[PDB]
Amino acid sequence: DERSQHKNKAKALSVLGARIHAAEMAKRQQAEASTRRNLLGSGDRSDRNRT
Amino acid sequence: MRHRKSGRQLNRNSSHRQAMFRNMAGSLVRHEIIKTTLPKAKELRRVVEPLITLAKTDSVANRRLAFARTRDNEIVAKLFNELGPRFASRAGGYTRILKCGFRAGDNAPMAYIELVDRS
Amino acid sequence: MIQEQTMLNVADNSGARRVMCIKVLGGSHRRYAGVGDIIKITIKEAIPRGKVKKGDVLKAVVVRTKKGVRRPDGSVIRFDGNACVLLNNNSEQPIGTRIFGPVTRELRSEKFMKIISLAPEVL
Amino acid sequence: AVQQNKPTRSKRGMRRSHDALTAVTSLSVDKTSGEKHLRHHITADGYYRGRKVIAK
RNA sequence: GCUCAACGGAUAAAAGGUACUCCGGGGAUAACAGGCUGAUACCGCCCAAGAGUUCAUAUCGACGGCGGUGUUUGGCACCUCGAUGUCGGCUCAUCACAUCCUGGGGCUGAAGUAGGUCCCAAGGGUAUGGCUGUUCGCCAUUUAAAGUGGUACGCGAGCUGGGUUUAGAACGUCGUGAGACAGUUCGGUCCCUAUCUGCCGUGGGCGCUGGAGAACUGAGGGGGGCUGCUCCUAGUACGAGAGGACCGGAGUGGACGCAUCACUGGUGUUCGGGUUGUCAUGCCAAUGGCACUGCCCGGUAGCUAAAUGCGGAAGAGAUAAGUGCUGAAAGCAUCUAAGCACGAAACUUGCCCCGAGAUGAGUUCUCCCUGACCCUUUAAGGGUCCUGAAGGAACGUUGAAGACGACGACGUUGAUAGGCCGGGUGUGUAAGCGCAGCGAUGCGUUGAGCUAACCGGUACUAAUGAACCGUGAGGCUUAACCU
RNA sequence: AAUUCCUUGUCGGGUAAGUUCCGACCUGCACGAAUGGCGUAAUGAUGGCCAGGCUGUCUCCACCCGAGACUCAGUGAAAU
RNA sequence: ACACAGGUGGUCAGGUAGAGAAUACCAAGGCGCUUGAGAGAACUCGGGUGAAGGAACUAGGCAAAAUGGUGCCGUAACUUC
RNA sequence: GCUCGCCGGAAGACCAAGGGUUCCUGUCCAACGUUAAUCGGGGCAGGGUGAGUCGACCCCUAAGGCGAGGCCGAAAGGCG
RNA sequence: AGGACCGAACCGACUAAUGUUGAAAAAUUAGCGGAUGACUUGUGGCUGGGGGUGAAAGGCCAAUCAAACCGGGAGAUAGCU
Repeated sequence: DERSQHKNKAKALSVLGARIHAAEMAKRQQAEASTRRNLLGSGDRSDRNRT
Repeated sequence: MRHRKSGRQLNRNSSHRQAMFRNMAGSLVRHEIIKTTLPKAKELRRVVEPLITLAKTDSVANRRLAFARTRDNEIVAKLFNELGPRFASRAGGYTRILKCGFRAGDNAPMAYIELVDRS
Repeated sequence: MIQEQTMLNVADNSGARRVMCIKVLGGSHRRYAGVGDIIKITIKEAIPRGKVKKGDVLKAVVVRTKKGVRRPDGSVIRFDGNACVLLNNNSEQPIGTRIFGPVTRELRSEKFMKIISLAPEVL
Repeated sequence: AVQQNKPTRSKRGMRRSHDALTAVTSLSVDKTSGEKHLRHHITADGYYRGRKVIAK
């Protein structure tokens, strides 16, 4: 983007940091979602652990 | 490089060379001595001596071949009726080159080429 | 004399009909391939239900070249087309169970004994 | 493509030092007519090596 | 009475675009490249908490510290604005080592194979493609390896002009607009006959101390130096198995270089044939000219690669990192201080080529010259007559030598070139005549005719008797012999 | 996308490998309805990509024919 | 600006092959283009041919190479027919 | 003078436009012709262009120009 | 019948090469587009510079065009070289 290598490098570092943070966050959400999906039942009366 | 090759190009294309040598051979056997430049004269021998050699034996086939290489019936007729019996005993070398100086217009080394027994 | 982008006919019943050479194996900066040397090829045309599909990358050994080979006496055997025999990518052994067309004496070695055994004529 | 300093007359003469012509070393005398001529060429009267090769 | 606030106030009164541009200047001043410096970039080093099951230092290394290079982006404006052409690509390179591979070695968290890291080493080698104008990058498949850099991020008076970077046009955006965009997309003139240095070749003159023809020595200079795979040792050493050597030997390849045409081929407009249209030789028949050699099919010699021979080495000397023996300083230890040994594609040779202008001009063998006199400034002096050697040059016929000079063969006591004779090769059964057929055409004579550069011969032609240049015993001083 | 900077967005086709192309998706920096929106047979010395034939464009250059370049004779410049 | 590979309107229109004023060779007619001669190096221009491969070249099949006439059989998507 | 090659819907033949003696004969090579030159479209001298019917002039008009008087415009002048 | 198709004269100039002190102050060779039309061409005329003309490029207006050329103000001015 910028004519300056230092500014280009700074912007690239920021985007890279955001992408890594996003990847980690997404991986956490996917894992959290999968665990929740398995633990929670279908919502039908058949899936039971206590009556 | 032109290792073991023969034939002077003489700054002309092949068709021009063939036609020029045909004309020059006709002129030489017609007049019995002609003046031309030294390389052209040295190259003219290789065309006019086989014609005489061919002309040594009179036959219809030989006359047609001589006609194919000269395109002048008078020239063919002279070759077979005179030049063949005249040179009937020679083992080649029916011409003679005599260097005659340099041309005024372009300083080309000229020469006279004549039949050996002209006189 | 096979190099890159050369189309070849297939001499075995492995299922491929027309392959293209994409590398000449066995050495840096190598230009051509005679007979009996591996090349890496891609399959550009195959029969409907064969052992190989169109677009697979695998090895092959050249058995016939239009430039031909030369023998110690000075003779030369020239063929009308360039033909190869498909080989496995790891074992380098023939996929098909039959060979089509003749081959030459340059192939008789422990590596291609199967090919010369199956060949209909060994020139 | 072009010079940066004018070459001298000295340099001009040095370059032209090999441009000189060479005069003919010796002429030949015809054995019959006695006149001089270039070696292996016919004399100005039409003789060559004694015999009269071309009329006039 | 003036936020004349741009406050010593140009007027009471004034904003933009120029890539359609244009002039006078500045490297006083920016972009490229060079210069200084090194924040930034890259590569090292100092301390060692920690990761490594235990153990800092096998490999990494936090918090901190000290440098090297000029190497990215910069800082400055010292060079150039009376022009220093710029990204990438093609061709051609050359240097550095902070070494990508091959070579030598220490440690290893090194059983073996295969690795990690560091030290020494620049001799050689160090991909082809898909995508984009790309450098860079990702990907496919090889390779022993696909190095990092310098050279105006080498190279446009060598090539390109796709991107960028003029004038045309459009899209998104900004502006009322002219227009503008490190936003994009279509199209868009790359000049120079080389004077000097440099470099690749090749000559002329003179020198080397009388002149000449050969053959050398070698001070010095250049070229070349890469490596795979398979087999034997040996499925041995090692390992529980899977797997699998060091050292040493043999064969066959890839790339590069030199040579050659004997083989496989290309060219072969100078050889032969097939055939279309037309014109000419009175006409038939047969030829010849033109149509890219009219279009083709073959192909001699020569030149050539794709074709086939050869090469990189082995060996020796001295070494780098490294391994040592003996041995004190320092009763021990210690590769070093005295002394001795080993050690790599690096150095010097060994292989090939140039090479005494090597002015330090060298060495060896052989050939040629053994006359009379004058003059004045009396000396390495000048002049006349006689003499012209050995050898060279010139001229001619020429060459698988060659731009031209040069180099090589031959010049009548001659095969140097052309022609001629015979053979070989190439083309493919010529012309004329006869027979069969109404005819196109076929068959016989006939594997005929023609045949360049090839091979073996042959003075038939051209290579003249001469003439020209070059001389006529070769300076001085010492030393050793000779009489 | 003649329009998307991030961007070679992601998926599919073609290729062994496709920053271009084609077909979708919509997170439209910053499309859009006569400074016209979206298609469209035919047409174009229009822009991009792929395939068959063909090839010295290339791997990798080699030979041959002429016109210059070179030598000889005659005339005889120029930029700087 | 030249005895300049440029520019210039109208008229005549032969033979053979060809659809033809294209194209090739000729007639009537007119020219060989005002420096030549050698040699047959690199390199430059305009061409011919090429083993094996067929776009691997390159920004891009740029340029070369290739197709090419007449009669007949047959001819797809899409379409404003 | 004899061969060879090139154009031949032109590189042949006749005009208009344009040029203005370059046309033909004798003579000369100093300067012009990219070389030599006895040759020339070069120098010098002489000769050569014949019309009731070809073309121009003449009679007639198109686009357009000039324009008696006239209208308009500081003057020059514009339109008709 | 057609701003229809293939293709010469004629008009134009898309690509490459050569030439860039050229044969030429934009052309030559091999290809290329139109070729009964919004075509092309000869002769004469008309539109004049802040004006003309433009199937529109600020193109062209005598090898000169974001305001022609010639004469004059004129030895413009130039804190610049």
